[PDB]
Amino acid sequence: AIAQLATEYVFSDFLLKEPTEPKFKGLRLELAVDKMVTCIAVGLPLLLISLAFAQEISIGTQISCFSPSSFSWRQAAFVDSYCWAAVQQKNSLQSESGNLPLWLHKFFPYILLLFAILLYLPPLFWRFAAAPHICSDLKFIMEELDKVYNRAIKAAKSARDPIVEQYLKTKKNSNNLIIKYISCRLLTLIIILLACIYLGYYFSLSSLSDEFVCSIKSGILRADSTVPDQFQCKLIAVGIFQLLSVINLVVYVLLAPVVVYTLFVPFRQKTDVLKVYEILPTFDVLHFKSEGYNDLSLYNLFLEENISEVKSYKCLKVLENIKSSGQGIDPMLLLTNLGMI
Amino acid sequence: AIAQLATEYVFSDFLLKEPTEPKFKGLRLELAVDKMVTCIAVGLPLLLISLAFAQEISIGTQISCFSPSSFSWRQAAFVDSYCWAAVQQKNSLQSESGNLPLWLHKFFPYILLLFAILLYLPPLFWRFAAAPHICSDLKFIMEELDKVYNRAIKAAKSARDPIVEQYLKTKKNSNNLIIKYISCRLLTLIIILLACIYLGYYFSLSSLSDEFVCSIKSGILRADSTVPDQFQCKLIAVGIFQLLSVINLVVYVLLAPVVVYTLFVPFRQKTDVLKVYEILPTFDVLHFKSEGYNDLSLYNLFLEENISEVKSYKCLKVLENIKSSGQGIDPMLLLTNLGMI
Amino acid sequence: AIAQLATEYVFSDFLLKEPTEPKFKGLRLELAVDKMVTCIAVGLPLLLISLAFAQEISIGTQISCFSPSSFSWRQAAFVDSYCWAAVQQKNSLQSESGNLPLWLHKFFPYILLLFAILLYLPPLFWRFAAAPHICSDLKFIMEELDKVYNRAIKAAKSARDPIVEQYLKTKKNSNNLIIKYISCRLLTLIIILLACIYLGYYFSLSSLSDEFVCSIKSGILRADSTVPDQFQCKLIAVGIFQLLSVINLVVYVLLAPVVVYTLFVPFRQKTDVLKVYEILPTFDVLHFKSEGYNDLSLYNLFLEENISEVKSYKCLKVLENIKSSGQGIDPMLLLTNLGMI
Amino acid sequence: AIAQLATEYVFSDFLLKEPTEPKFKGLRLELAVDKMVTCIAVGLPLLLISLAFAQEISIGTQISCFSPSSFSWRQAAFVDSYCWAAVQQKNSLQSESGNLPLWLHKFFPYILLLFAILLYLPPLFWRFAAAPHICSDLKFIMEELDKVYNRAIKAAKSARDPIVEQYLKTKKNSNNLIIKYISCRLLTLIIILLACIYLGYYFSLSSLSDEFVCSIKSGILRADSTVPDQFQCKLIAVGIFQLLSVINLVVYVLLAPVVVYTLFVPFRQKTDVLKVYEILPTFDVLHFKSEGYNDLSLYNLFLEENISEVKSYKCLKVLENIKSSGQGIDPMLLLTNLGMI
Ligand SMILES: CC(C)CCC[C@@H](C)[C@H]1CC[C@H]2[C@@H]3CC=C4C[C@@H](O)CC[C@]4(C)[C@H]3CC[C@]12C
Ligand SMILES: CC(C)CCC[C@@H](C)[C@H]1CC[C@H]2[C@@H]3CC=C4C[C@@H](O)CC[C@]4(C)[C@H]3CC[C@]12C
Ligand SMILES: CC(C)CCC[C@@H](C)[C@H]1CC[C@H]2[C@@H]3CC=C4C[C@@H](O)CC[C@]4(C)[C@H]3CC[C@]12C
Ligand SMILES: CC(C)CCC[C@@H](C)[C@H]1CC[C@H]2[C@@H]3CC=C4C[C@@H](O)CC[C@]4(C)[C@H]3CC[C@]12C
Ligand SMILES: CC(C)CCC[C@@H](C)[C@H]1CC[C@H]2[C@@H]3CC=C4C[C@@H](O)CC[C@]4(C)[C@H]3CC[C@]12C
Repeated sequence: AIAQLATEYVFSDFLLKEPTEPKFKGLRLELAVDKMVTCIAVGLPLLLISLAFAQEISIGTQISCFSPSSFSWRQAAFVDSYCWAAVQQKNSLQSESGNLPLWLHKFFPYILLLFAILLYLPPLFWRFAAAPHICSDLKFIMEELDKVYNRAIKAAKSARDPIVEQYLKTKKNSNNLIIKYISCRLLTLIIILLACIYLGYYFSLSSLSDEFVCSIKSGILRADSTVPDQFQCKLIAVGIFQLLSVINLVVYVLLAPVVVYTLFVPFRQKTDVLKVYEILPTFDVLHFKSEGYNDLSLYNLFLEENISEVKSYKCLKVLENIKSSGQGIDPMLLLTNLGMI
Repeated sequence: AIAQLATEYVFSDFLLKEPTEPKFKGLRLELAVDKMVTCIAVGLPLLLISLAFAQEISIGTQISCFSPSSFSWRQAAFVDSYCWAAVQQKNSLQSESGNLPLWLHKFFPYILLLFAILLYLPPLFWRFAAAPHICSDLKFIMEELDKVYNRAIKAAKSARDPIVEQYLKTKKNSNNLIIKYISCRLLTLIIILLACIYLGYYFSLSSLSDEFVCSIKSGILRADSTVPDQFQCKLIAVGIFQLLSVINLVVYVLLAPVVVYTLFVPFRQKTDVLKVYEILPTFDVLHFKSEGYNDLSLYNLFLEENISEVKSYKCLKVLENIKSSGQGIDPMLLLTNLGMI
Repeated sequence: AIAQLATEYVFSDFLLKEPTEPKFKGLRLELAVDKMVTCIAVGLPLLLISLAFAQEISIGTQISCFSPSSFSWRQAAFVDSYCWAAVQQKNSLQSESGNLPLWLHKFFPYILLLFAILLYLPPLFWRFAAAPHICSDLKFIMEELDKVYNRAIKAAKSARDPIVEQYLKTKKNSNNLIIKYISCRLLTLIIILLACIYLGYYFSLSSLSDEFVCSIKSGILRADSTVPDQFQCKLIAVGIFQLLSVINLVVYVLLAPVVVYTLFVPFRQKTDVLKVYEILPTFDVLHFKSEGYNDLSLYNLFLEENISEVKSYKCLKVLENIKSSGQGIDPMLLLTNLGMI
Repeated sequence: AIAQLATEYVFSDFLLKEPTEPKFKGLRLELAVDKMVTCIAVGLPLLLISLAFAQEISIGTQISCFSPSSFSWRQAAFVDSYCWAAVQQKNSLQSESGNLPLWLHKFFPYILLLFAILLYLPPLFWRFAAAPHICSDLKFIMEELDKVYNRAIKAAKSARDPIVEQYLKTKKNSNNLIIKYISCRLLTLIIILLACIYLGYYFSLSSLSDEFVCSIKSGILRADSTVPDQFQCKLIAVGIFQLLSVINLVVYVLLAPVVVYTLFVPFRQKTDVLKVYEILPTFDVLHFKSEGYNDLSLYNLFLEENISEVKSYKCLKVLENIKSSGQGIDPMLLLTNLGMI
C-alpha cells in the first residue's frame, strides 16, 4: 500500500535509529544536518523505487508485446518473455532511440538502488572508521568540562564560606578527523552530482523510447513462417519512471547546496559554547577554538551538537543570559543554583 | 480490510507516539492542538489513499479498454497496458476534457501522498530544529520553579517553628523560537490552502473525464489493419477518487481556521499558571508573562501545557482554589499539605 | 477468517487498552458504562464491515453484469468495470428504485466506517481535552483522603496510648467538566440516532434495488452495434449488507437508552463512598456531594469508580460493614487493622 | 520489494549482530576489517540472488518454449516443464554452446548461495574454535592492565601525600592463534579467487547460450506425429544473471586485495597502545610487542581494537597527548584526573 511505504520511509525513524549499544548513549557523533542529508539522499530513491511499483499504479507486467490473434495464450507469453530478455541482446530488437534507453528502462530500479547504496557508503565509513575516536574524545572532554565547572563553583563557595583545555589545544594540531570528514562529504557531493546527471539524462529520454520492435526469429524459429517478422513491444511504467526521475532530480539538486555548505566546516563553527565557560573565571577566558582546517573545528561543531546533554552547560548558559539581562552577579547566582549533579 | 485501516489510522496512536527516548520523558514539546492538527492533516490523506483501493471497493484493475471481440486475451491486455501508459503520451489519446485530467486521474494517490509529506514537513522541522532548546529550557524552568516553591514553604514552616524569574525576563527578549513557530504554522496553512485549491479543482472535474479514446497505432502497428483506429478506455475508480477528494476538502477547509487561530500565539496565552505562584509571597507577585510576539508567549503556552506534571503546581493550584472558596489561609494549609516530594 | 475477526473485535481488549503511560497507572478516567458504550458503538460497525466481506460469505466480486455470449472474457470484464464505475454517473444506468440506492449499495462499508469514526470522536475529545484535569484532581483528592484517614487513626491510637473537603466544596461550584461530559454524551446520542435512522432506511430498501440496468454506450461505443443497448447488472452482497444493517440497528436502538441514562449524571451518583469517611470522626460527617449539575457530581461518579484502588477506603468500608453487623467499635478495630500502607 | 531487500541486507545490521550473550559484552573478538570483509563477501551474493528474482525485474517463469499454436494450454505447459527438467538430460536438448552453460544458467542461484556459505565458513570456524580463548585472555589482560595503572597512580598519590607483562611475554611464544587466523584468511582468499574465476567465466558466456532447442520425444511420444521434432526454448533471466555476475566479480576483485593486506598481521600492528602505558613509570617502559608471526601480534591487533572500552587507557592517552603538547607533567595531571572507576 502507498500509505505503508509513506509510514515506513518518512514517518518512521528510518535511518534515524540511535546506536543500539550502551557505548554511545545520547552521544550523536553525526551533525544533525549530515544526518538529514544522508536520510534524504538515501531514503528518497528507495521510497521512489517502492512507489514506482505500488499496486495502485502498476497495471500488471512491465512489458507487453501484442502478438497476433492466431497466437495462443502461451505463445503470447513466450513473446513477452523473449522480448523482455532480449532488451539485452542488441541483435534481435530494433528501436528508434537505440539500445541504451532500453537497458536503462529495464534496470531503472537497480540503478536507483545502486545510487542509494553509494550514497549510504560515506556515512557508513564515517560511522565505522572515525566515529569511535570522536565519541571517546568528546565524552572525555565533556566530563573534564564538568569537573572544571565543579572546581570553579567549589572555589567560589569556599570563598563565600586545564587538562581539557590543553587537550583541545592538542586537537588543534592534528587534521586526520577533518580530512576524513570532508572526504566523506566530498564523496557524497560527487555521487549526488553524478546521480543528478544520470537522472537528468534519463528524464530527457524521448518518452517513446519505451516502444521497441522485437523479433523472435533466432534458432529454429528462423524457418518458422507462422511467426511474424517482428512484434511491437512496449515497456509499461516508463512514464512513471521518468516522473519519479524528475522528482528525484529536483530533490537532489536542492540537496547539493546543503552538502556544499557543510563542506565549509570553519564557517559553521558559530555560537561558541566555549565562550560560556570562558566567562567563568577558573577556566581560561578565551574561545581558543575557531579559524582552521583542523580537527579543532570539527570538535567545536560536535561540541555545539552534544553540548545540551550536560546540565552544567545549561546552568552556565542561563547564567550568561542573566548576565545579558545584567541584574545580579555570576558567582552568587551560581551558588544559588545548586546544580552540581 | 477496511477495519484494519480504521484501527491503524484512527484508533491506534498513529503519529501519537511519545518520543522513544529518556531525554524527553513526559515533556510534550508540541501543543496538543498542534499535535491534533498535524495528525489530521497528515493521516487523513493516507487513510483516504488506503480506502480508495480497499479490496471491497476496488473492482479490479484501474483501467479497462474494450478491445474488439476478435482480439485474444493477450491482445486485450496489451491494449489496456498501452493505454494506461499512454495517458502520458499526449499524441496517442484524445479526450474531450484534455490530457491534464487524465494525468490527475492516474496519479491521484501520488498527489495525495505528496500532500501528506508536505504537511508532515513543518512539524518535522519543529521537532528537529527547535524542540530540544525549548525542552531543556522548560525542564530547567520547572525544576527551578519547584525549588522556589520549596524555599517558600521552608521559610513559612521555619517562621511557624529568582533565577527562573530572571531567565523568564531574558526569554521575553529573544524572538527566534516564535518566528520558527509561526513559520511552521504559516507553511502548514499555506500547504493546506494549496491542497484545498487542488482538491476543489479535482472534485470539479467533469466526471466523464475518466473516459478517453486511446489509439495503439504507433510504430509498426500503424500499417496493421486488424487493429481498430481507436479504443474506448475508462479509468475506473475515478468516482471514488472524487468522493474521497470532497471528503478531504471538507476536512481541510474545517482545519484551516484552527491553524489560523493557533497563529495568534499571544491571544492563546490564557489561564496564567504563573499567577498561582505569584500568589505565593516568595515569588514575585506578577504575571510578567503576556502581550508580545516574543519567545515568552511561546514559553507561556508550553508551560501551561507541561505544567500538570509537576506536583508542586498541583498543590499550589488547589490552594488557590481554596482561596477562591476563602476558608482558611495559604501558608497554614500549605504546611499541612506536606507535598515536598 | 470469521474466527480471527471474532477474537480481534470481541475477545481481545480492543479499545480496552489501558493508557500506555506512567501518568495514568490504574486511574480509569472513563466510567465503565461509558467505556462499554463506546466499545460497542464503535467496534460493532467495524466487526460488521469485516464480516460482510469474510472470505466464506463473499462469492467473489461485488458486481456482475451478464454480457452476451459473443463477448470475450475481457469485454465482459470491461462491462463489469464500467457499470461498477457507472453507479455514480446517473445518465448511463437506469434503475427502478433510483440512483440513491445504488450509491448506498456501493458505499455501504464507507458509510459504516464513517459512523464508527464519528462515534469515536466524542470519546477522543473527552480523553484529550478533559481527562488530564480530572486525573490530576482525582489522584490528589485520593492522596489527601488517605492522609485524612491516617490523621484520624493516628489521633485514635495516640488517645489509646480538611483541605480535600474544601477542594470538593470548590469543585461544587464550577461546571466546565460537566458541560464537557454531557456534550460528549449528547453528541454520541445524536450520532447514534442518526445512524439508526440511516440503517433503518437502508434496511427498508426494496431488496431488488441491487438489480440495475447499465449501458456502455458513451463515446465511440455509441455507434458500436456489436454492443447491446443495456446490460443487466446485479450488486452482489447487498442482502448481506441489509442483514448486517438490521443487526446494527437492533444493537444501536438497544444502546441509545443506555446513553440517555448516562446523561442523568446526578441520578447515577449513588452508594456514597464519602459516607464511609464521614463515619470517621476527624472528617466532616456529611456527604456534601449530590444534587447538582455541577462538577461535583462528576467527581462523585469518578470517585466511586477509582475508589477501589485505595486500600484505606477498603479498610474503612469493611469497618462500616462491621458497623452494619454492629459487634465491636470503629476505632478499636481500626487500630487492630494496621493497614496504614 | 527491491527496497525491503535493500534495508534487510545493507541498512540493517545484517551479520553485524553483537553476540547475544553476557559472556562477550562489548568485546569484539573480530577485527573490524575482517567483519566488513565477511559481511560484504557473504551478504553480496545473497542480495544479488534476491535481486535477480525481484518481482519488478522478473517477467514470470524462468523458461518459455514456444509450442505450436495447435497445442492446448496444458500441452504448452508440459513442454515448458519437460524442457526445464531436461536441461539436465543431455540427450534431449541440443544447444550451440553445450550443456554446461545450460546447467550453469539453471543453477545460478544455487551456485551463488554455495559461494555465500563457503565464504561464511571460515569466520564461523574462527568464531567457534578460537574466539573464546582470545576473549578470555584479552579480558584478563585488560583487567590486569587497569590494575597496573591503579598501582601506578596509587604510588604517585602516596608519594604526593608485571603479571600481565609476563603473560604477554608468554603469548609471544605460541603460534596456535596466528596459524588459525591466517588459515581462515587464506581460505577466504582462496574461495574469493575461485568465485572470481567462476563469475568471470559465467559472465563470459555467449549471451545466446540461454537459447536451446529441446525435444519431448522420449517414450511413447516418439511415435507421436502431432508433436514437432524440437522446440525453441529460452532461459529468461540469464541476462540479469550475467549483469549481476559482473557486479559480484567487480566487488570480489576489489575485496581480494583487502584480504591479502589483512594477511600481513605484523605489518598491521601499528599505533602501539602499549607505548602509552610504557610511558607510565610502574609498567616496564618497552613496547615489547611487534615483529613476529606469533600470537603476540594477534593480541596486539585485538588490543588496539578492544582497547577503547577501558577508561584507564583513555585517561593515559589524553595524558600522552598533553605530553605531546608538553605543558604540565604526567603524575600531577594524572592525580588531578581522578578516574579510578
Ligand atoms: C546538477 C545539475 C547541473 C543537473 C542538471 C541536469 C543535466 C545534467 C542534464 C539536463 C539535460 C541533459 C542533457 C539532455 C540531452 C542530451 C543530449 C544527448 O545526446 C547527450 C546527453 C545530453 C547532453 C544530456 C546531458 C545531461 C543534461 C545536461
Ligand atoms: C479554501 C477554499 C476557499 C477552497 C474552495 C474551493 C475552490 C478553491 C475551488 C472550488 C471550485 C473550483 C473551480 C471550479 C472550476 C474552475 C474552472 C476551470 O476552468 C479553472 C479552475 C476553476 C476556476 C476552479 C478553481 C478552484 C475552485 C474555485
Ligand atoms: C499544489 C498546487 C500547485 C495546486 C494548484 C492548483 C492546480 C492543481 C490547478 C488549479 C487550476 C488549474 C489550471 C486550470 C486551467 C488551466 C488552463 C489550461 O489551458 C492549462 C492548465 C491550467 C493553467 C490549470 C493548471 C493547474 C491548475 C493551476
Ligand atoms: C431510533 C429509532 C426510532 C429508529 C427506527 C427506524 C426508523 C428511523 C426507520 C424505519 C422505517 C423507515 C422508513 C421506511 C420507508 C420510508 C419511505 C421513504 O420514501 C422515505 C423514508 C422512510 C419514511 C423511512 C424513514 C426511516 C424509518 C422510519
Ligand atoms: C581474480 C581475477 C584474476 C579474475 C579475472 C577473471 C578471469 C578469471 C576470467 C575472465 C575471462 C575468463 C575466460 C573467458 C573465456 C574462456 C574460454 C573458455 O574456453 C575457457 C575459459 C576461459 C579461458 C575463461 C577463464 C576465466 C577468465 C580468464
